[PDB]
Amino acid sequence: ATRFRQTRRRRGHVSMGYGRIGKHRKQRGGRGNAGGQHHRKTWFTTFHPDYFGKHGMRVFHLKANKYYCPSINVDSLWSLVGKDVQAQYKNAKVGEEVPVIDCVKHGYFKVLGKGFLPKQPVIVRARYFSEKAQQKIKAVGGACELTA
Amino acid sequence: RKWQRKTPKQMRRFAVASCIAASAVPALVSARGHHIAGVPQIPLVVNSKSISVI
Amino acid sequence: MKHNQAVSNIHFCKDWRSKVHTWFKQPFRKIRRHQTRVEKAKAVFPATIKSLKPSVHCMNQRFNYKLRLGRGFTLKELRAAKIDKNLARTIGIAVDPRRKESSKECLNRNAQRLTEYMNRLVVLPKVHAATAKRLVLNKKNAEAKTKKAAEIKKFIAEHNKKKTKQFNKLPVQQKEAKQVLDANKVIRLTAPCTLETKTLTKGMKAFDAVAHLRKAKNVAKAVSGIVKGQKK
Amino acid sequence: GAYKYINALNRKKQSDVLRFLRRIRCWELRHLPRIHRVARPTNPERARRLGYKPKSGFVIYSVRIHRGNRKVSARKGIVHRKPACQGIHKIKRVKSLQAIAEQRVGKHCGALRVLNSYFIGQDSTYRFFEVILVDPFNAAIRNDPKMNWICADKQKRREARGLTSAAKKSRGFTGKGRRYNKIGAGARGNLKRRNLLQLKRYRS
Amino acid sequence: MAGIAVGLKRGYPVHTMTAKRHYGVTKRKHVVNDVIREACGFSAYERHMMDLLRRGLDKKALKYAKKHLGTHKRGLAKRDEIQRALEAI
RNA sequence: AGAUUUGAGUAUCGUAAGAGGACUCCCUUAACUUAAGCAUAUCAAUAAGGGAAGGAAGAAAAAAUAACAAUGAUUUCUUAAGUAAUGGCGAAUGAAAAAGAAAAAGACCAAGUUGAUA
RNA sequence: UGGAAGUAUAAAUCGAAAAGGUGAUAGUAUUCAUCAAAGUCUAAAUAUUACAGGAAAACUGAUAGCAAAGAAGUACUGUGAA
RNA sequence: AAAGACAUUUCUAGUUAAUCCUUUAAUAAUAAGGCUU
Repeated sequence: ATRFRQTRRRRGHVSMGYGRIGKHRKQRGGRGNAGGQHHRKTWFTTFHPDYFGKHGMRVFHLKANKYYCPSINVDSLWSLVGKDVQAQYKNAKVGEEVPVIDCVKHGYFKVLGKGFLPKQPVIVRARYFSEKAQQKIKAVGGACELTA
Repeated sequence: RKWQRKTPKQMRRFAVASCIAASAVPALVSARGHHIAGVPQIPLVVNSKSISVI
Repeated sequence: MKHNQAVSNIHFCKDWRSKVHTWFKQPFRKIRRHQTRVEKAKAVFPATIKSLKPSVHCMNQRFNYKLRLGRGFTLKELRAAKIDKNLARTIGIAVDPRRKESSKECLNRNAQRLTEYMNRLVVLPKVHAATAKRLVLNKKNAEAKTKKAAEIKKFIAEHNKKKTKQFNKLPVQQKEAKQVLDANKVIRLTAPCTLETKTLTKGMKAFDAVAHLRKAKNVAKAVSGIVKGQKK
Repeated sequence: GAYKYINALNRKKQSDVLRFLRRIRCWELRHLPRIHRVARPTNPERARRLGYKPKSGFVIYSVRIHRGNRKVSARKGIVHRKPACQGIHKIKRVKSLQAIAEQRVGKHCGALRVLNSYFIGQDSTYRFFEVILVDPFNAAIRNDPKMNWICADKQKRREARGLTSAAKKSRGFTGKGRRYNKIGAGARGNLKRRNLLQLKRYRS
Repeated sequence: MAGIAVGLKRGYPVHTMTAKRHYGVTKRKHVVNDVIREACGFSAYERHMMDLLRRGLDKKALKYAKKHLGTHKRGLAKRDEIQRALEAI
């Protein structure tokens, strides 16, 4: 909407809100990120202090698929199967059927342990497990299963 | 130039629902400039057997 | 630049105005392709099938739990399904001798796909006239096949209570033709998945998943020390 | 057969026999015109491999080219350029001499189609190639199914568009994979596709 | 239940199945090699390499071969081939 | 004398040339400009010059990816991604596999073999 | 070239094979995996501001829209390119 | 020594070997690259 721009409220004002002393000239210190080490150094220090330099080792061809590992906390495990299934097997124990939460089927590979688990046995199947994730699962009466 | 615009689907469905609802209010329909003073019901529905012969 | 902003990285310093591609032909590609699809649906009528494709696993561990349509069945999958590789290309089956047999599970999964397709397949005679040899030979062996099918019915009756054909017969018969556009939409890649339930035992309860992960990791990093020690 | 020995024998180019024969041929080609026709290939085994057949419509033309490198064509070696583009010597041609020789023969015989070419010999000055040419309007060429692709309109002056083996190598078509990421289906066509700024009808 | 995603014994439990075909020559290819070698002889660098090998400088012969053939494996095979020619005489 | 090889003149039947070049495949070492100067860099397969094509062209059937529960000619689109990387490591430049789709199709020469050989 | 102890091309010299190439940190060794170069063709999906024939338009409406709504690349200028 | 479906991990002491991270199929000795100063 060009009728709501500031250009429609500065018609009649000579300089269009750019000043009479310091005009609206072509450049205001260079083009792009020019002068990052000479006259815009105070801007780069203030707002991007680690812009200039090197840090870390180069990876000549990065295989970003190897670092792909979605994670789910223990507190979010039961939401994969829903609260209806969770309440159905609320009084399960050793010996009878216990729901299996296949994280890989839902796109989660590693199970991290954060937050609390409802006090029901559960079988958690995933590729990797955190240390506290296995402790919290076992303390609730469940089991940890490996995949792939 | 950008000729066509985007709108989220659920916002379009929200707007359509609020437009079907407003068509069942005779005060809003008449205020839009429609002559509905003689219709029986403003949610006017006709039999499907009558439409089949038209 | 003034105040707090990101460092701008815009690659417009070249001539982008001659590099601009506009999609004003998008609404008409849909019409052009759909119309060409319909004319493709005729001419080759029935079965404008996009060829039966195998069930293959997506590459890399990021995707390997998913199945997707490959390109062409391997020669072993056709041999296992008892299909001639020369006839396969003419009855709407994709063939790919470039693909190597990856696993037994792949061989069995994609041999079952061909078996299901061959049962759902109806091949019309090469000559429409009723005096064609295949229609003639169908009547000729119809008497003999009745006794041939007698023991096969009881073959699957007592046991279920290498002599295996090199090639199965093509299903050739005269029928009212119904056109399905794609056979990959009839034969699913995988069955729908429901909630899995398992019996909780003390054996699974005591399993230490983290310890096995660390041991597998530590054993992998310990092969370096073995080689250095052996050379010492 | 007999051509399995000739192929094996042709790999011993430093042998006394092949050096002697190449010495006699190179002397002869120094006095004959630059582009001239030869009755039969002087390396028949290599010609057969590249597509030559002893049938009517297949001809062999010998081309002599000046090997080495030439200066940048600037008057008195003077260029009004920045020091980055101020070099005169040591700048090499992108196109090989074989591709350049094929294009000189093709322009000389514009009514024929350049099939392929191979290496005959060289001395301190010249390099000698032999170019296989096909007549697209011969009855024999047109009536066979395995060669009448050369009778297509798009095959006119093949080597000038970069379709022969020697001209295609200079285009970068010497392999496949990540080594040739910029020569996918044409280096210039690939570059344009990567530069396209796709502006959809509905964009955010 | 599935294996393990870490270690040498890594992967889902399946029955993985390809043959390693060898691209080689036949017995007749030795006849063609000797016929051509008889007719053509030895190159200038092969004759120089032979002189070093008859003097016992087998390391210098390899360094000479590597200089002309450009690969350590290629130079080693050429050194073996020239030696086999010397013992024939 | 005769048998070949190579090279010519003539006759007959044909072929190339020029126009056009928006899109297509290439050759050639521009500079203005940006870097708040400037010399590498950038502008930039960009301008101009030159060659060759068709209704499309180019490419196309692995001396290819990958390290997987593995894929499978080429092209084009989406995503990867302004990412890995390059760079007075400054200004700036900058992909590809995997994954999702449109469309799909594989065939020959050479070499080898058969020679009362055609 | 993004390709970084060399991604691709070319030139000078050199130059393989009882095959071998690649796994982008140079080197050598042993395994592993995957391909098998140095000849050719190949429809379809793709591009198009030449030109020709059509249809549209939140476009311009005679200083606007093409330079040109009339005998417009015309009248007129220049030795010529223009 | 204690838990483990018709294998394998844990704790304890003795030993021997390797040990700041990377060069992306696995290792090795050179080489190079990272981190702190």
